[PDB]
Amino acid sequence: TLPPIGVFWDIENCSVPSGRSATTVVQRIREKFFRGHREAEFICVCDISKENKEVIQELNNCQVTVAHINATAKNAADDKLRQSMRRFANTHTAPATVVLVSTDVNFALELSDLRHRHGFHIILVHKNQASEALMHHANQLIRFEEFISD
Repeated sequence: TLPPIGVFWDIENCSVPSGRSATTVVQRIREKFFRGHREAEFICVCDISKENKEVIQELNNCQVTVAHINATAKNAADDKLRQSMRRFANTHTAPATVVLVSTDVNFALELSDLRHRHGFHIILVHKNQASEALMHHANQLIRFEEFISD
């Protein structure tokens, strides 16, 4: 009965600032986007050694996936996010919604393919200074600052 929603969070590009709660970030993502959907993916891709340990602890407690990538590796974070989004597109059929929390222009193709080749609704959560090529593919654009302030 419910369409799937997937969240793909590029933590190194949209990081939780010192002092702020990741639990409240997740809670606000769900409150703002998950109405009338079922969660089918929630993945947060980062090098966990570079992130605040309490942030990682809170994500673990939120029961979402913290996919660790050694940052010495290349485009390996971008690859993990692309892989997870392609897997979502191969698993689900429209109607479906994807929330990408990133600023990185290297996801433009993905956003386009998921929107047009799969018919998915695209939500881009981005910090200021986001790639306009990336922004053009989203159905709705939201500033990441809404999730990390009061």
